Amino acid sequence: DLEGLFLRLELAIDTVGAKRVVLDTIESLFSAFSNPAILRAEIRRLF
Amino acid sequence: DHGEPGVFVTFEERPEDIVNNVASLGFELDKLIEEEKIAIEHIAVDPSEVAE
Repeated sequence: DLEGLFLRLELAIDTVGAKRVVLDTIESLFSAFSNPAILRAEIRRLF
Repeated sequence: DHGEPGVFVTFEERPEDIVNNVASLGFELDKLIEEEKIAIEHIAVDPSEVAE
């Protein structure tokens, strides 16, 4: 739920030597399983 | 000015972020924290790979 997004994002970042990033409709990915703190911690770690 | 030392307790932002925020206002918070007239402390529940 965290490592996969991190891995794909890092792969693409290294591909295009990204110095800018956009995250659109990240609201939907905030859908764990009725656990509030897990998604907050994932958000913080990603940022 | 009034010689009363103080401490800052942040629960969501980095001490570095706080100092950077007040930088542009001509406040030498970095100097104060390194001269021990003031302090900063960051407190958050779980670091990583552990339950909150």
